[PDB]
Amino acid sequence: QQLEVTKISSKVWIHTSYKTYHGTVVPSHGLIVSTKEGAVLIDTGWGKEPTEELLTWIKTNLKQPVKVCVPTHWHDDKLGGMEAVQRQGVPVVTSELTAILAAENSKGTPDVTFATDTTFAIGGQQLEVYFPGGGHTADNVVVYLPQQKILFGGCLVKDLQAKNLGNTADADLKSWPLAIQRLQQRYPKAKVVVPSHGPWGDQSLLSHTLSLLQNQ
Amino acid sequence: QLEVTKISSKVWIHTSYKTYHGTVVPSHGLIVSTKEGAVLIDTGWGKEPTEELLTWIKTNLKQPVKVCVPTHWHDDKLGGMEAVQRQGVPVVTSELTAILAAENSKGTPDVTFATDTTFAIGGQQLEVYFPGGGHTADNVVVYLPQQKILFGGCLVKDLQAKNLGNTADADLKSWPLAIQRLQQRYPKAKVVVPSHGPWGDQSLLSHTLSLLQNQ
Ligand code: NA
Ligand code: NA
Ligand SMILES: [Zn+2]
Ligand SMILES: [Zn+2]
Ligand SMILES: [Zn+2]
Ligand SMILES: [Zn+2]
Ligand SMILES: [Zn+2]
Ligand SMILES: [Zn+2]
Ligand SMILES: [Zn+2]
Ligand SMILES: [Zn+2]
Ligand SMILES: [Zn+2]
Ligand SMILES: [Zn+2]
Ligand SMILES: [Zn+2]
Ligand SMILES: [Zn+2]
Ligand SMILES: [Zn+2]
Ligand SMILES: [Zn+2]
Ligand SMILES: [Zn+2]
Ligand SMILES: [Zn+2]
Repeated sequence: QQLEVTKISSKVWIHTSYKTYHGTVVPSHGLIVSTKEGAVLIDTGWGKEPTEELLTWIKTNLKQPVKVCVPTHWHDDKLGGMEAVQRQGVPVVTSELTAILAAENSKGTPDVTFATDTTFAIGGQQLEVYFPGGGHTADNVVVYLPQQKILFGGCLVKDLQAKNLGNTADADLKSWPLAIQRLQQRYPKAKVVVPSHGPWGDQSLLSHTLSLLQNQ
Repeated sequence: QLEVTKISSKVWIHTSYKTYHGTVVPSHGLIVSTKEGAVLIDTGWGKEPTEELLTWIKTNLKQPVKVCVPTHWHDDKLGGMEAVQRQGVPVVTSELTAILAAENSKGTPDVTFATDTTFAIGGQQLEVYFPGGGHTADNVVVYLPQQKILFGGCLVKDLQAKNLGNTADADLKSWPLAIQRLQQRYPKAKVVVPSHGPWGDQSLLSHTLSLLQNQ
């Protein structure tokens, strides 16, 4: 039903892509971060058409170029707009294994890969990318803004109104619980936790995901 | 067309909708669940949204509403008082909100308070505080000190608000001072919930100030 963007901090937005699946509409959340030197994209739209809207939005309202885009794993909902991003000269950057799994599933090829947990800064804004272990996918990573204390958990974290874990096909049900606990131990002062497919909240989203993982 | 979303393990935001001046406007309140019942911050935006709200609480929280607390006298935060009261729920407000309610054909609250109050129900602590006139002369906020969640109602604007919105009953000269009182009473608030837009961090307070140096 399109693409929606909402502001949560003075320099942080959440972009939301929609797709109707069977019964009901499913959102997909990413982040936009504005810096003094360009915008950072955490996740593409849920495919090409949401991603073209997202780019058009960034150009109209932030009136700055996207310096980089960082998918959080290989699935279409977090990376299916990569081709759209790369066609505008924006570098897409992923973990090494996200690049591997994309190649094995005929997704595009990132422009750069990283094999290490990385902290970097653009335009006064610092970002951390971190691998807590397999959960939703073997390669899912999170992104932390330590200044705004905002943790983006992608499909690794579920929202407080999710009643189960959804699809478990590529899922790593055995590792997911320890990945959550890694997040709880590494970001003890996170203020906002952003899931992919529901509303965001406080650090209750980690304990709720842990709870879903002890009741299956 | 009521909607309820959870933001913390014991905190929901209830949202009614209306079109106002060609745009869709949400109105958010809180539901707080406690070991001894539910606390309601704001009613629905009128009778039908509030009975939806009441039914929601009974179906999913399956506990009675112990008290309801409107944050000022306008319909979006108080227009469902009768429906709450027909179910025996106590409505309690500041003394000045009761005066303005009587002055504008809203109902009569069951209890009024003239003091900033900290109280607890079922393990849950709540703070009600009057920072001064802003959106209306009587607006108060609600703070959950354990979750560090501040409900600012219509005193705070969301980060995509381009102006102050409804200013009819507003007190534009005091409003800046109330925002600064909030900034200094809740320096470590994690979430700030406005009435008529998405919630965020304490950026929402500095943003509301900005709308107030540039009107
Ligand atoms: Na990997
Ligand atoms: Na939310
Ligand atoms: Zn830059
Ligand atoms: Zn720029
Ligand atoms: Zn996925
Ligand atoms: Zn292309
Ligand atoms: Zn990079
Ligand atoms: Zn990386
Ligand atoms: Zn940061
Ligand atoms: Zn997903
Ligand atoms: Zn989710
Ligand atoms: Zn497995
Ligand atoms: Zn009002
Ligand atoms: Zn009114
Ligand atoms: Zn009071
Ligand atoms: Zn007034
Ligand atoms: Zn209002
Ligand atoms: Zn939030």
